[PDB]
Amino acid sequence: PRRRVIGQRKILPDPKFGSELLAKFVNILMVDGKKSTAESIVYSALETLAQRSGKSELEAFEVALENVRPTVEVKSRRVGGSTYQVPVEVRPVRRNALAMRWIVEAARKRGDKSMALRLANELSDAAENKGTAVKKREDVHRMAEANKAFA
Amino acid sequence: PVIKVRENEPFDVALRRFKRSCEKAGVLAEVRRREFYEKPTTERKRAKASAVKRHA
Amino acid sequence: RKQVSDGVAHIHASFNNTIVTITDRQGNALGWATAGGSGFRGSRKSTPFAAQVAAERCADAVKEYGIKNLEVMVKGPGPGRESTIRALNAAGFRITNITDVTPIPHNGCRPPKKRRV
Amino acid sequence: EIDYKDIATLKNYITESGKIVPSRITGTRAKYQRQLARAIKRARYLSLLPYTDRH
RNA sequence: AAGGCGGCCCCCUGGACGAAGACUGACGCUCAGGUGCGAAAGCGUGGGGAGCAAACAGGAUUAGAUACCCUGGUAGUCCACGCCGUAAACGAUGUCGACUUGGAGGUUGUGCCCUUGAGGCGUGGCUUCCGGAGCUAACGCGUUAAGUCGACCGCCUGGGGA
Repeated sequence: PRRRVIGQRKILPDPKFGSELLAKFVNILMVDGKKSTAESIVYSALETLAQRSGKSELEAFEVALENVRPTVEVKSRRVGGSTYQVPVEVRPVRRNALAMRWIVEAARKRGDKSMALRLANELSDAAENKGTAVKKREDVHRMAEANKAFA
Repeated sequence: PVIKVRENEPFDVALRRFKRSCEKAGVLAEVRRREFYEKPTTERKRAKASAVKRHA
Repeated sequence: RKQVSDGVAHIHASFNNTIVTITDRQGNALGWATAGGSGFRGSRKSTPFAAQVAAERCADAVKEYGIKNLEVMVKGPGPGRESTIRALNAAGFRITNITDVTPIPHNGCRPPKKRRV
Repeated sequence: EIDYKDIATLKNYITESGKIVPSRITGTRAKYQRQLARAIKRARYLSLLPYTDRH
């Protein structure tokens, strides 16, 4: 968008819980336009990640997101002929997007049997402040603290 | 550019006053001017160009 | 390590680095910290953030002396001229005076030649 | 009639750091500006005026 | 006069300008050859040497880097006395004189007026920018002419070789 100011498309709420967060999570987990295949995975993972804790589902999902949500990230910049990395503050919508994308890529990089099990384990790890999604968030925060001088 | 922080003034206004005084004194411009040698022909040409562009 | 309560913060704000030295009223140095010695090399060293954390670490090198009121003597054109002053005020210090003591020759020695970069 | 001994008058044409103010700021004639510069330099020599704010 | 000349003080010293007069009475202008002055670099002798910095050394960059950049660094830069006599030594515009609409400034004298004022109005010297006629191939110059003339001098005759 050189000049384009752009609005926002209408995302439908989740059929089971009525959450836009879960709808976007299903959208991020979906491949090849297979929304019904992704919804079953997300629902099985949320169910399995419900009995473990005890705070229903949506609450457990938000607890897992709270540990993967990055507050500050670095933006590459080419000014002084070299790699400038200015730490910029992340917006809440981009915060949720990054958290969900990291959780999905971390669950797909697992050795469990089904994607539902991988998701359940990744979300349980995130709620316990461990895993590879929390690892990536700490990596990003580390890279931001290193370049804090370039704010 | 000596700044004595007088009573009943916060630190921030004293710092801004110090900056204003050091810029009105022109110390930074001078120490940036004196760090490299400028030939007499170069400074004369620069002064002439500045006097010419100060005509608008 | 006795109590002074009257210091001077000598800030040497060069283009490539920033050196903060806290001395007593007479001029005997009590502690010092630099931007290059605080974990910054190359491009990060000549930044106001490096000067700020250097002023933070230098204020910790004098906590055993119990300084309450200290003066500020800024010298140099480099960055960190005001960043170090802010980092010193934020460290629980009563800034009494701020003074610019940058050396100005009255057309004295000949400076080096211009860089043809 | 500018006298290097008239420090009360000379202090009006020097900044807080002791430097001579330009004639564009005070709007004084070029001739009397030259006389003022000479008088200020002489008064600096006689230690009646400071060379700089340091010493 | 040009090259150039920049803290302050003293000693010696040249030129320019202005006011009102007095004086000499063409004593003037230009000038081949001639003579003198002539930035910087350079040379000789004797000093001095902080900073800067040809050469030089090392570190980088690079395909190479005998360079730009970085760390040092000798001559030199400084002083006295001689030599050198060259520069884009330029206004790329020889000197002297006369005449030709203007505007805004700068700098330095001088005169007039309840001096109202740091005022206004005249009158000289030098100086910056714009611009009219005119001139120019054009750019532009334009009362400080590259306009209209006069005196004398220097110089040019296709590009290289040179």
